[PDB]
Amino acid sequence: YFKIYSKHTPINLVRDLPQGFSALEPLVDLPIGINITRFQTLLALHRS
Amino acid sequence: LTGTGVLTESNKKFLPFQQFGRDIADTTDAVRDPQTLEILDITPCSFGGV
Ligand SMILES: *[C@@H]1O[C@H](CO)[C@@H](O)[C@H](O)[C@H]1NC(C)=O
Repeated sequence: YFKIYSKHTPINLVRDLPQGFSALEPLVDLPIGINITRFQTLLALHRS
Repeated sequence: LTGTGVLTESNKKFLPFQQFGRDIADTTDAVRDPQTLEILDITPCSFGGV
């Protein structure tokens, strides 16, 4: 069972993580039933 | 989820994921109706010593 919990916070700090408390609401309960041992995030390029 | 209790309109503001609610003692004191999404308190039926 792949559980996605999510939270969006309006912040204004420049560099590091803000210091505070924010609980993550459950977003998606996903029925995959597969083995996961490694992950990789996806970025977006800018072309000019 | 079966039970017996007085259903009253609730002042609790359930979040969208949250379906049923637990009290101080972790008993189901509030429930969300599956047809009309409203919150109802479940006070137990009056108990007395005769
Ligand atoms: C059917 O149930 C959904 C939620 O489960 C609700 O939004 C909708 O109003 C209901 N429709 C009727 C006709 O009761």
